[PDB]
Amino acid sequence: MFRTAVMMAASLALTGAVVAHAYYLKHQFYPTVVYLTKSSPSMAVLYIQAFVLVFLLGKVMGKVFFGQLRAAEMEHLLERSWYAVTETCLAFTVFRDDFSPRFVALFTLLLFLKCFHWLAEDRVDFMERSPNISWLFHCRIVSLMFLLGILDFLFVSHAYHSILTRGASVQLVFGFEYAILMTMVLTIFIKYVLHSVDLQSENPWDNKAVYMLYTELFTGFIKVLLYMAFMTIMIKVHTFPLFAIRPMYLAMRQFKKAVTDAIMSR
Amino acid sequence: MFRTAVMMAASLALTGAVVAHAYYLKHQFYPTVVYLTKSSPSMAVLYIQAFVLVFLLGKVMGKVFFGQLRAAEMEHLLERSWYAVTETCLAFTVFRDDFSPRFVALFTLLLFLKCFHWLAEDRVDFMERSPNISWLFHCRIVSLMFLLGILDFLFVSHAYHSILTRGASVQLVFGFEYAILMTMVLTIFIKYVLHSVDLQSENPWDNKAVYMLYTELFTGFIKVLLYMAFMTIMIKVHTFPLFAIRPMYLAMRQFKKAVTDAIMSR
Amino acid sequence: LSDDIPFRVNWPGTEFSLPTTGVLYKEDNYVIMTTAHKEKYKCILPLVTSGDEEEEKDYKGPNPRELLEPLFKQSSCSYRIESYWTYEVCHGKHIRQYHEEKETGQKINIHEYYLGNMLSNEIPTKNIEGQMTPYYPVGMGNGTPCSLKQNRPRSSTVMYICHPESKHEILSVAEVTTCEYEVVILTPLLCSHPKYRFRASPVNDIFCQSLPGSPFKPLTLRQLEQQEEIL
Amino acid sequence: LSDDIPFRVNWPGTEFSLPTTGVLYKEDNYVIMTTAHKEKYKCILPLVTSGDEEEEKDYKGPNPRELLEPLFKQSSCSYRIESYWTYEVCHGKHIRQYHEEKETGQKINIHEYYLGNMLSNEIPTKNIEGQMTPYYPVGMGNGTPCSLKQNRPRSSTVMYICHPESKHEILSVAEVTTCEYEVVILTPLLCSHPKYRFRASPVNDIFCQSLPGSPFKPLTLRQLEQQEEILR
Amino acid sequence: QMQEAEMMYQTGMKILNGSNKKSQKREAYRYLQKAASMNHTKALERVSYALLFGDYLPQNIQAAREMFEKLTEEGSPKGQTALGFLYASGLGVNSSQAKALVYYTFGALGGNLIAHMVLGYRYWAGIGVLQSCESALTHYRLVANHVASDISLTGGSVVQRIRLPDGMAYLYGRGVQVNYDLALKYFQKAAEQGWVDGQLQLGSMYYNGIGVKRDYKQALKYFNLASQGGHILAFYNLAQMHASGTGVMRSCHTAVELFKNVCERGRWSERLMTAYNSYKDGDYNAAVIQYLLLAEQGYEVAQSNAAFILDQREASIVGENETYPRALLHWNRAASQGYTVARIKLGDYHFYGFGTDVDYETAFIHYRLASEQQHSAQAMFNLGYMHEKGLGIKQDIHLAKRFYDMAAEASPDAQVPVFLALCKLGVVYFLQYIRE
Amino acid sequence: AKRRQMQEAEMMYQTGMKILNGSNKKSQKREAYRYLQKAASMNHTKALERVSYALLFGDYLPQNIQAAREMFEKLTEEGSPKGQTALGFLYASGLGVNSSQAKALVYYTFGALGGNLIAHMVLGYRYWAGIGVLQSCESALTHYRLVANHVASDISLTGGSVVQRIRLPDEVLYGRGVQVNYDLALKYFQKAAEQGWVDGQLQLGSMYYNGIGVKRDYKQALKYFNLASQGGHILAFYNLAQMHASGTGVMRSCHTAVELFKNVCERGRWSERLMTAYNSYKDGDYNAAVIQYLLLAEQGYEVAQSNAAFILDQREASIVGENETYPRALLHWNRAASQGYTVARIKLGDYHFYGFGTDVDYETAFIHYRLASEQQHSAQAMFNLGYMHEKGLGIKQDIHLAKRFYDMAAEASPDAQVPVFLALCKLGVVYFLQYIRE
Ligand SMILES: *[C@@H]1O[C@H](CO)[C@@H](O[C@@H]2O[C@H](CO)[C@@H](O[C@H]3O[C@H](CO[C@H]4O[C@H](CO[C@H]5O[C@H](CO)[C@@H](O)[C@H](O)[C@@H]5O)[C@@H](O)[C@H](O[C@H]5O[C@H](CO)[C@@H](O)[C@H](O)[C@@H]5O)[C@@H]4O)[C@@H](O[C@H]4O[C@H](CO)[C@@H](O)[C@H](O)[C@@H]4O)[C@H](O)[C@@H]3O)[C@H](O)[C@H]2NC(C)=O)[C@H](O)[C@H]1NC(C)=O
Ligand SMILES: *[C@@H]1O[C@H](CO)[C@@H](O)[C@H](O)[C@H]1NC(C)=O
Ligand SMILES: *[C@@H]1O[C@H](CO)[C@@H](O)[C@H](O)[C@H]1NC(C)=O
Ligand SMILES: *[C@@H]1O[C@H](CO)[C@@H](O)[C@H](O)[C@H]1NC(C)=O
Ligand SMILES: *[C@@H]1O[C@H](CO)[C@@H](O)[C@H](O)[C@H]1NC(C)=O
Ligand SMILES: *[C@@H]1O[C@H](CO)[C@@H](O)[C@H](O)[C@H]1NC(C)=O
Ligand SMILES: *[C@@H]1O[C@H](CO)[C@@H](O)[C@H](O)[C@H]1NC(C)=O
Repeated sequence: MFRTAVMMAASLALTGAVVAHAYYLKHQFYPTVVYLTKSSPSMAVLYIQAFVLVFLLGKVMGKVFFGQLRAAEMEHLLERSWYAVTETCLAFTVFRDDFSPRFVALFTLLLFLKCFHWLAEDRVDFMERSPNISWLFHCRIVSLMFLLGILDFLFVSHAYHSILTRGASVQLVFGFEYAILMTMVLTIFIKYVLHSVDLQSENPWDNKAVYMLYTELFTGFIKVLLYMAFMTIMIKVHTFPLFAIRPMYLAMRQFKKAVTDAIMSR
Repeated sequence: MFRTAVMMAASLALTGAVVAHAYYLKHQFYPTVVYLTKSSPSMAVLYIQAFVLVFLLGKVMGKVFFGQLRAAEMEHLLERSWYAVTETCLAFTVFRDDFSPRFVALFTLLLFLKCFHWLAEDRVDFMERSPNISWLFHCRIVSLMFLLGILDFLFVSHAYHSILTRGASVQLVFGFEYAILMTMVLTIFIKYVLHSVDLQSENPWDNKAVYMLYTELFTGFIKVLLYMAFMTIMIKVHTFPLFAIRPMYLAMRQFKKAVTDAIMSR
Repeated sequence: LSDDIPFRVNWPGTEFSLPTTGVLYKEDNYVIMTTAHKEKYKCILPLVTSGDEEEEKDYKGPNPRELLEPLFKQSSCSYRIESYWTYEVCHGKHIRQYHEEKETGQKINIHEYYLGNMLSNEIPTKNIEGQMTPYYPVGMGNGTPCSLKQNRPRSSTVMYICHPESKHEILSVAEVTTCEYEVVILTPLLCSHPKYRFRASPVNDIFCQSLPGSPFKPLTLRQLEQQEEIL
Repeated sequence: LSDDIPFRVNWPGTEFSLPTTGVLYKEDNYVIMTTAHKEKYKCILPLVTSGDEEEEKDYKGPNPRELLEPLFKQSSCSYRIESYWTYEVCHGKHIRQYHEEKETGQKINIHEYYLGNMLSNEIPTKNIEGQMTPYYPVGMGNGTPCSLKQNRPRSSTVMYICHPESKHEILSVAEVTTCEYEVVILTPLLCSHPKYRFRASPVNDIFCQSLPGSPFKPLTLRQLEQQEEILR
Repeated sequence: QMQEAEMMYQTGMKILNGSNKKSQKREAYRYLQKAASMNHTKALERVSYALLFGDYLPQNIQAAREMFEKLTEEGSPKGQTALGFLYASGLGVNSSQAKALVYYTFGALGGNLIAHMVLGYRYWAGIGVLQSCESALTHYRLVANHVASDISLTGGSVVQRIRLPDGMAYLYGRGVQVNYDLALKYFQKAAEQGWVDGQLQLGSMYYNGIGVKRDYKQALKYFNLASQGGHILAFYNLAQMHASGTGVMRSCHTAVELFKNVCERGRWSERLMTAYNSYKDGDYNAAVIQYLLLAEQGYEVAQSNAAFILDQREASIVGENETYPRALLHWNRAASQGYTVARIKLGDYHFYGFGTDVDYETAFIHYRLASEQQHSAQAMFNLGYMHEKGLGIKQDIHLAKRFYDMAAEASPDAQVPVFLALCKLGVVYFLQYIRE
Repeated sequence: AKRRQMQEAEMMYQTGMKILNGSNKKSQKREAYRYLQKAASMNHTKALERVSYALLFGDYLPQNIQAAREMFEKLTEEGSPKGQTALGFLYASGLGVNSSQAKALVYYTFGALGGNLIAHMVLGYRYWAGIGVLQSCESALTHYRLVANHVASDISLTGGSVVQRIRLPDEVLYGRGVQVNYDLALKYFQKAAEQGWVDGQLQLGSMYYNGIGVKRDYKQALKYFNLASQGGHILAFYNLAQMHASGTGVMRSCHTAVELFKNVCERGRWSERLMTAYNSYKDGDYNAAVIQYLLLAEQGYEVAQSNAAFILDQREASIVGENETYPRALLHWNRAASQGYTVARIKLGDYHFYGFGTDVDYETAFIHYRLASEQQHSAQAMFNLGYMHEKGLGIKQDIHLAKRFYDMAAEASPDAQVPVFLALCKLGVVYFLQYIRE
């Protein structure tokens, strides 16, 4: 971890240099901070510092909540993160919310939560075929799945109440993103429930697994329909978003794989 | 030709109709002519009618001065008039003298004088090999030559006074053209004198050809010197003339056909 | 349609008698009137003729020749600027016109001409600015000869017109014939005689009576008049 | 040096004696002055000291409460509007801080807060807007309890500073600490006493003597003098 | 019973304000007439001020005057004014200026700004009253103050003065108006070169994208609005400086005409299009009547316009024996205000004998005043012909010859008529020379 | 020989003045200044002033206060109106001469009698802000109107060339309809230009290079409209002041008359000296960028007062002593304070806070921040107000009203949210630590 420490030290030196440069011009607290906020290189370097700190925090969280990666979902997580980042950038550029030090962190937090949800999904998928799993990992994954879901629900409630008390704005899309995250958390909970049935029985269950899969598919289809209904309200008001279509395509693909699986099972 | 008379009558009727209309619009003499001058569909008619009247007057003058056309100089006169008209239009637009209905009459008079000079040259050319010429034709030719010389002298005197009183203007080119016409008339006078000297004696004269060749060489040298001076005067002041090039080529061709022929013969 | 007829409305009050001298005032010409603040007025007008000359024009003064004597003795002259020439006019001495030709640097050429030199019950009336007004003509000549008149000396007549704001200036320059010009001069002293005074039509006054129950004159032009006084 | 000491130009003429009372006049700080029309002026300046307080502060006037009793007994008191609240102060009776909320049609809520009720050789002085002026206070407390300090009843101090044109108005209201208040009142009365009058700096006069051969008043100033009064 | 009339008048006013359509305007006018049938004052005057003029209602002059009788007996501030207007220029009634004076002065008594404008104009240029400074200046300021009151808020709608026949008095100050002029002309040259798309080469103009030039001229018109707004503000301000006592000394004769310019622009000057539009599609009987109000108010443009349409005898109210004196009157009024062509028209009036008796001396003086003041070659050529043939004054040649020469170099378009005239003069001289 | 010397001096100065009038080149200006220096060598009083106001202000000549002074005594004993003004300025600002206010006042008055204009503007302002004299309506009224007449008279002819008031510490009842029409037409023009055929990233490639052809004449239209609208408003102010002072319409009202007279005078002709000073602060010449600003500060400008205080603040100016550069900056900070400038009041608070110039005094810096917060709603003022309340600077330490001041600092401006958030977290942390320690 020497390279990461060196990079963090270099980033710390850079932000120290910029704050010293700012403080030398305007010797007081308030003008120093206001000039740091106003000037483009200063906000850019603080954005880099925030990104580095967020990356370090994410690495620490992944180390705490996951003992060791399987080295087979890193590309899947990277692809999902790239898609989510592109979608968030498109939403920000379409909503014309402008570059302010109050909404960029919301997008970064949403991307981090999406990455955590993807990691949780991969962890559940791996545990579905794990023949030697300790009770500690099972008890800690449920705790992470619950705490993250509760935080996402609280943020969604805060944004939804702010939007209702204010009107139609860009926070609605963030609410929908959090709703999708909450749906993922519910799916993770269902996966845990399914694994519980698999864990307690030393015999395969065909009908029970089929019923659990059908219930999860129906819940996902309902979530996809809710997301599509939320997305479709952006045409009559404001203008064409020109975004959030890749997740809609993935939702439709999941819905088709659900309908086809149910038809084949029937 | 009855068609020419019909066309002249139609032009006169059109001018009378537009004048009567303008009189009907504005009842007084002064306001009924400013409308005639500045408006396009009434001002465009007048100088066409003026050109038709000028052509009719030229035909009448040629009918009085010449008994009948030989039907051989008509094409040459038409080509010379087409060249002179193109040259005059180019010079009219080159100097940027604007459209004023007071300088057009001078250009028309100059074109009439040039046509008369070309007709006189063609008549002297025919009179060179004319074995049956009455005294009336010679008297008419002498009167026409004297009138042309007097007119050229008056025009040159006016142009010189304008050039010395006002300054550099479009009158200098007119004076140069008048000098060129005066040289062409001195050449025609010399040719007529030589022809009359040959005609008065019932024997060919060998020295007549030598005198004609010497006079032609002198006239070509004078024309070349005049063209060179005009080129220098146009190059120095105003702008690029880009005209009088075909006449300069013709003058150079005449100078060559004189000097080289004299050198070969002598 | 007689634009130059004057009028002026006054409010003599309630009790008033129509004047007899000058113009005559009838009764059928009356007009009902009411104001925006419910004030009832009864107004009458005269016949607008202003004809004749029954102004009792009695003048015991002498002829106007002595009036212009001080101008001749003073010898203080004014000038007039035209487009090209400069008409210098004096009364009693001469009338001269000249144009300055300023050469480049050393000398100045002068082109000076000479207009002239000075060594009846119905008064004549001229038309100036469309109005008829009397004037006193004078005659003088013996100026510079003109080739157009076959070496005949020029002659000109000086016109006299009154103006209270005049300073013996020249109003306009005009000519009647070649080498025969006319000069108009505004003198403020000649009009003191009633015959030579400016022909101004006497004003014809209209009174509009105010009947009892309303003040002698209407109520808004009060605050209008204090307003125009303190502005 | 500062923007406090005022000066005034005077033109006594030719004869003038330097006063020995007030400011001090010395013979070294003179200026010979020539204006545009060639008149000579000898302008003398006062010493810029403005020191001490030997103004003979001896008055047998009444007590400070004498000038305040009629105002308290007047029972006619003023108001003031703030960004949100509206502090109504009634001298000698009480100060009411409140805000009226206008509900949609029927209710008019008044959020009242009670600022209190009533049942020395050197005069204390207070600085306002950078100027140090002596005042007369009114100690006062027992308002409504303030919940931030386990219900200690509020206190308020009534600050008195005079102003020659006054309507018993409030200039400023202050919150030195939470639920402890300071409010000021401007009245035209109480500075008849020696000490509570505004300390005007003495006007250091300058004199411009007129030497012989020149008028005692410059011509341009002479015409500008009547110009202003006719334009007045 | 008055509430129904008030409701009808309110409905008509709402229809008129919310819709400028001709049919909606006609319906609103009919509703206003229905309201006025019970003699309700406001809508009565509203339909009165357009019924007489036309282009809103049929032009009924006699019913208009009979209505105006009771309108004035009520005490309507705006009813006095138009009745005095009608009685002034002999419109459908015998003309006399004294009753018109009293009616106008009692209209201005009631606070009507049209009547204060009228009193100020007729006192300034001495018509119906003696020429004076103080009264006209005061009455003009009383309207110009309200003029700027409208200009500063609404923006001062810009109207295009169109003529159907088409001290410090040099510029009435300098400075601010000059720079307004250069700003306007720079904006015009900017917009003009902005429209240029000759170097498009499959682009630039976006293949007949009209949606860019429409906004261009719209922005040009709005900048015109702003610029003439500032112009009028500045002109009123210099008028008040020159007026009372300050900046420059007391100067009435260089302040009243500035005030009059400010009042002239104002807001009344929207009837100019209401009359030009009426004239452009027949309806010659409404043009002289809408123009007469503005020519009583004092508009030089309206004066000349009403006089021009009267001179060609298309007005139907006036008798054909009276159109010429009235047109002479109004052309002389336009002359008093300095409009050039009115002077030559008046000179021809005295020349061929329209209305007045043939008198060449008067024609000559109007031609001369037109010549040396406005440098107009028309009347000056006319007086040159006067010398040429010898009417009124003595006959000679050289005078007319030199004024013909000065006409030649005076205007560029005068090259051909003087040449013909000089040719004729030379022909006459040569014939006389031959006869000598 | 005196007459011949005077004639030669007149010819030389006339030639220099003609060169200055006809040539705007810097080298030409310097040569003309050298010629005027030659003319001032033989005491040509016109040239004497024309070179003293350039060798003291250092705009076209190398600056030297001492020579300017020694020739100023002679320009005054002769009796010039433009040598008394500058001598009064020197005596007022202590510039190379013993400071005194009475001498400054008498010199300014005797510049006013000689018909000077700048002395009249200075005396009007110093009678209007109550500096050195008794604050008054009438005196400031007259000494402002006497320049108002001249400035309106010259503007009614030439238009009064525009000047923009750029700010060093910041950058480095009629006329509604006309302005709304103006800027609405501006927005229509702007959207017309932006619609075009994609006026920016067009097809491009090697570029068409057909030429923009729109920027320069549009800018000329904007600047000329600016000059004319300023002209209209300054005559509007003049008319309103005369209406308010003479009593016509509005009864004589003191404050407004002098106020609009001041606002009329400030936009006058001498204000090109503002550019003259700033273009000399660039290129890095402070010693002539503080005198040309000190004078305009004496005149009555608030832009000049703030810029002179900002130059003197950072110890840049070298003419004034380092021992006096802060009080001579505190004077101008106070002067730009009473004329309604936020940064002036905040920096006055700072000067009383850190103990600059005068001794440390928390109580009065407290009062100055309170004024800059209440009267003018300045975010930073109330931010430091909350800070002073938090650690009990000047008054009793309380922990709640500080929270209120920080919160409405957050509400008042959208730019203070980051420092208020960080400081509020610090507040909560220290409150929690104190509670835990209890
Ligand atoms: C243009 O004008 C508009 C006017 O309409 C401005 O509108 C603002 O509107 C908001 C509402 O969104 C107002 O915010 C608050 O308004 C009320 C009242 O709160 C004020 O008073 C509080 C009282 O607290 C103290 O008051 C006494 C004073 O003597 C003390 O003695 C007492 O002990 C007590 O402590 C006050 O505290 C508060 O200031 C801040 O104080 C706390 C502590 O620091 C902060 O944490 C707060 O955030 C607060 O900002 C206000 O000054 C409030 O209602 C209160 O009462 C109801 C009664 O039912 C309760 O239900 C409720 O919970 C609360 O307790 C509101 O809830 C709201 O928070 C604001 O005051 C208005 N501003 C102004 C200037 O009027 C608009 O801002 C203007 N636009 C501008 C200026 O740009
Ligand atoms: C009032 O209206 C009635 C309508 O019935 C009309 O007859 C009457 O003449 C009106 N009053 C006046 C004074 O005209
Ligand atoms: C106008 O007055 C004349 C003369 O007084 C008279 O003949 C005519 O009948 C009157 N006309 C009207 C409509 O009153
Ligand atoms: C006009 O009035 C008089 C009256 O006789 C006269 O000139 C003429 O007859 C009238 N005109 C017409 C057209 O009747
Ligand atoms: C005035 O000019 C004279 C003439 O040379 C010179 O000697 C003198 O020094 C000048 N005055 C001053 C004060 O320098
Ligand atoms: C001004 O003050 C300084 C400092 O003490 C002193 O040396 C100087 O003499 C004073 N100036 C005068 C003219 O006295
Ligand atoms: C300003 O004051 C200091 C403080 O003692 C003193 O040294 C001197 O008077 C001045 N400073 C300098 C460097 O001269």
